[PDB]
Amino acid sequence: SKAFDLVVIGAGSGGLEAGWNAATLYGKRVAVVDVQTSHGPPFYAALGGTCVNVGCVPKKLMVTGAQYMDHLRESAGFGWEFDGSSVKANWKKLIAAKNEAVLDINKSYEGMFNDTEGLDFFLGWGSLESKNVVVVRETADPKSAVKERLQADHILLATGSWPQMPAIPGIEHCISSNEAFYLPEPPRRVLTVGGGFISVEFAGIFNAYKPPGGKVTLCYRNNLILRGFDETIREEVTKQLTANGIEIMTNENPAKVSLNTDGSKHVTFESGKTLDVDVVMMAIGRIPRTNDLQLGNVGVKLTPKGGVQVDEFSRTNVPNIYAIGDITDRLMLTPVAINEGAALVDTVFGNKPRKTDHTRVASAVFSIPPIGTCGLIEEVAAKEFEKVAVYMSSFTPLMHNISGSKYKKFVAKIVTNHSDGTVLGVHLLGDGAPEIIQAVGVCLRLNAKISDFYNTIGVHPTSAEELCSMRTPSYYYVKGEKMEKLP
Amino acid sequence: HMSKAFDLVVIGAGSGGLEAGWNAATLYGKRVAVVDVQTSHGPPFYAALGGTCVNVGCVPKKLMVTGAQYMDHLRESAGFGWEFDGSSVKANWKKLIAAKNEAVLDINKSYEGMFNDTEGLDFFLGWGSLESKNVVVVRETADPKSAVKERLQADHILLATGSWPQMPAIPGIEHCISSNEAFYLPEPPRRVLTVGGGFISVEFAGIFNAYKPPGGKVTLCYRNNLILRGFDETIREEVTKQLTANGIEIMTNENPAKVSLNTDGSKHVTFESGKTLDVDVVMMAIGRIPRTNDLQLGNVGVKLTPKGGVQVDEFSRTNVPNIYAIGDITDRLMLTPVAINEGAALVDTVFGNKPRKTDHTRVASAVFSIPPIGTCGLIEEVAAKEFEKVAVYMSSFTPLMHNISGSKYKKFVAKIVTNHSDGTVLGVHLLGDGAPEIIQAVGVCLRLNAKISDFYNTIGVHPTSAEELCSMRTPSYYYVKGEKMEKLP
Ligand SMILES: Cc1cc2nc3c(=O)[nH]c(=O)nc-3n(C[C@H](O)[C@H](O)[C@H](O)COP(=O)(O)OP(=O)(O)OC[C@H]3O[C@@H](n4cnc5c(N)ncnc54)[C@H](O)[C@@H]3O)c2cc1C
Ligand SMILES: Cc1cc2nc3c(=O)[nH]c(=O)nc-3n(C[C@H](O)[C@H](O)[C@H](O)COP(=O)(O)OP(=O)(O)OC[C@H]3O[C@@H](n4cnc5c(N)ncnc54)[C@H](O)[C@@H]3O)c2cc1C
Ligand SMILES: CC(=O)N1CCC(C(N)=O)CC1
Ligand SMILES: [Br-]
Ligand SMILES: [Br-]
Ligand SMILES: [Br-]
Ligand SMILES: [Br-]
Repeated sequence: SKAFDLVVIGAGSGGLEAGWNAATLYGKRVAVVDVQTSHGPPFYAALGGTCVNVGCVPKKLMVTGAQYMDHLRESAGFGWEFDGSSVKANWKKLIAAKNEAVLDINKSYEGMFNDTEGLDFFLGWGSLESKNVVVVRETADPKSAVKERLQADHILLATGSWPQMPAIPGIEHCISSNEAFYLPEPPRRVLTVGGGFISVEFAGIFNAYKPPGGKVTLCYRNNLILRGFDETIREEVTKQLTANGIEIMTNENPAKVSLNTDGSKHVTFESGKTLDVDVVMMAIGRIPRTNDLQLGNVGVKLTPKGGVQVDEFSRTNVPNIYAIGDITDRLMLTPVAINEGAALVDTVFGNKPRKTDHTRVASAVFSIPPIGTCGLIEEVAAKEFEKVAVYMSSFTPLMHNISGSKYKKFVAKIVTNHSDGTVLGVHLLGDGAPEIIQAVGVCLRLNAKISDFYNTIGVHPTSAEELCSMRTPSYYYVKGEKMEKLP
Repeated sequence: HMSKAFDLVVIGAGSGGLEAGWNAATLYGKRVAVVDVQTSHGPPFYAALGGTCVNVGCVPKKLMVTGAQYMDHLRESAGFGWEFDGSSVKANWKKLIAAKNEAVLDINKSYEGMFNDTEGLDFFLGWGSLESKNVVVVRETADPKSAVKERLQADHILLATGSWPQMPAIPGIEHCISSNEAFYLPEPPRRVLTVGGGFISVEFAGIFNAYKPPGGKVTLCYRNNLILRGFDETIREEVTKQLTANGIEIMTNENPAKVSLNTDGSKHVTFESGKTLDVDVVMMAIGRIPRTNDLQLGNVGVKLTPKGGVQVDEFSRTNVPNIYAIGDITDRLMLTPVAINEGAALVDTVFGNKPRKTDHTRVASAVFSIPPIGTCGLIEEVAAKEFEKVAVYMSSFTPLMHNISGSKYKKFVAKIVTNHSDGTVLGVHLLGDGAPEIIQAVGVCLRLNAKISDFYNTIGVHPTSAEELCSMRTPSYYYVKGEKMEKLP
């Protein structure tokens, strides 16, 4: 048995920020628990968290790899010549390079623990034994052997989320993004199930690395993918994915999956349609990872959707027990989890309470081409404000008229409170959009108005200067109804 | 044949002149004439309708840098598993130039159609000069004795003729070219010397390096010790290293003394130091000077500054009440979006009853080197002269994807310079892929007087290079009454 100021269950984005800050900034004694020291099967996430091991970091490397399919083709318009029939995409090399980069990060976190006073790492499965006792066991089974018993003044729940799998016959013949990161071969025919960012991003990855004759299909149960993003951009990215050979099946949903004699999968949709693929990747959602924590031993309250309930300062209903990150089922983003962990420790162990601001958070989708966004979409703004203006610019950049990818329209939209010009949201689609949007997030913390953008001098030639060239609204929402002119 | 009369006559149909002319005609209903020497790009006069940026400037050079970037993309793709016949790769310069020419000509034609269509906005072809306070003469050539094509009466006259490459007076200067000719070379040079340490020399060095034929070599020379004066010093040193790492030879503290032709027709350059270099093309990019000579400004008494630009006040007014000047002719910041801003402000002031002056501080700009620069605001040595305590926040590292691509020399640099007394951000300086795109919204931030805490409180977008700007809370070092030091005393 060992005594600690803070015990953190989950060595992830938020948990590591909280633990490191508690130990090095405030001199506290910190223990952090995770189930695996490095990435991959059997538990996939590990020391460093989901983003490091099976999330943002490896997927961004794989999207970068997939972008070379476009670069090799597009180089021709600028005079580059080579033998196109010799091009091939080696998925094994990609996965090996990705594996080496993730493992390097795993090892560096190991050394961080070894090198930092008052910051200890424990391997195993943590759960709540009592209000001030965290127990670490060998497996997720609550009857497996006890490895440690950790007394704690404060307990932080930071176990993240896990892929949601629908209750359909044959769901056991499907995979999630966890397994996609380790496929021995690139699938020739693949169905990605879901309309959200993970399904869209992997669709682009598989599309570039598929062997000859391959086909990527994405299905989504409603009418338009990427719910929660700007509607113009949802339509345009649909169009540009299709232009690059991905088939988008909307208003369709798998009803069952069965095994074929050759090892492929036979998917039957609710509509009666069928599709044979080598791999079915379910990406319909991610759910808080609460079941192994034994929250019933202490009475930590969950919300109806399954997150741990928290106030604005990440406090549960049980004194001295806190939760941050994906387990609170709010914004599932790594920098938000980091921010929450830092605010929590500043509040508990420092002299100043701090709460995370969950509005105006910039984020991205690494689709091909990608999305960058910050703030409100226009239909959410129209329910909160009487007069909303939308400024819109959409065109194919000159370079893609030369590259031959004329379908690659760049979209830039600014949403304002028209009563005073305040910028409520900015939404971008096109090369560079995730990089352009970061400083827009800073603008929204300075109560920037549309005139502040238009009066700034542009950098030329860029896509970003479009944001400083919009003077006149394209249309409006008045009392919630869309219209081209004001009344 | 009768002279024609206008509210405003613009000499030069470029970045600033077209903005002023279009806004005067379409926003305020004024009658406008605009004069330029050529209706589409290229020899003999190079610039034309649309200006220097459209014809032999930002627009074509960015397309050519984009073309040059594919040399890096093709090599870097292997680390991510891409395989193809490397021996078959060829860079076809003629196809690049043909594609660029067709793009620029399309812009030329669209501007031509704007004038043919738009009420109160007329274009006149020829050389404009000042005859008197209210008369612009349009002649067939730059020679003031050449034939008169038109006389344009004007209540207000806007000088917007831009700038021109400067050529040093050395023996053999006739064997050298400028950036104007570089845009039209029939074949890519095997060996080329670019002379100058500024952005045009650096950018063209990158272009020639990608399209050079087998066994070629690009050399850049600069007369002082470190290229890219005026930019952040950490970035100046890193750009030098990363150009060198991509095979460009950088000769600093060197300057051509003379050029002669070898018997085979190549250029033999002798430097002041006595070093020699044999190249196929010498491109001079040592500076650009305002185009005032042909305007006959003596006829009306428009004052020039010692340096040679048209003298203007904050509202672009010359010493002659109804004559104005904007853009490169004022010999200040030579950027297309500054000329456009000045032209819009002038027209709002003169015809719009809403006075406004251009802010020449905190202007974001870029260098499309490979990899590129994005910057806005003060460099730290300048800030240290104006502020008692200056803080510098700095992040520099090779991004993970270039540890896989093999281009490990590609360190991304992000620096924020502050007034440490109150946290105000004085400048932001970036080197690396995406830097020109990242810096645009930084310019909006600085115009809103952002402090370092506004950057740090903003939640990052992950994974990006840009999020480094929102993760810096502790200064790397300081300047205290001008003195650099790791810690405050
Ligand atoms: C494919 C994919 C791509 C993504 N891309 C992005 C992106 O580009 N940008 C972005 O911002 N976000 C992205 N995310 C989301 C991001 O990964 C999460 O928001 C973030 O990792 C959550 O941080 P956290 O601290 O809540 O938990 P995590 O980082 O998930 O860490 C939780 C840790 O808890 C451990 N654990 C779980 N249960 C126990 C237990 N009982 N005992 C001990 N340890 C336990 C796990 O092994 C894991 O390491 C992506 C997610 C996925 C799945
Ligand atoms: C190689 C190069 C690259 C550049 N890259 C960039 C970049 O990336 N970004 C950026 O912001 N800036 C860039 N610039 C600078 C930009 O081109 C200028 O700042 C901008 O064009 C200046 O606009 P202006 O209105 O002053 O003049 P210009 O745009 O030069 O227009 C002046 C016009 O006047 C005409 N003219 C001249 N004399 C007469 C006369 N007597 N009668 C009639 N017409 C006349 C000319 O033909 C010309 O069309 C670059 C410049 C060069 C040379
Ligand atoms: C995945 C998704 O629906 N997103 C859109 C809304 C974003 C936000 N800041 O609320 C987060 C990303
Ligand atoms: Br779905
Ligand atoms: Br929908
Ligand atoms: Br060629
Ligand atoms: Br701060």
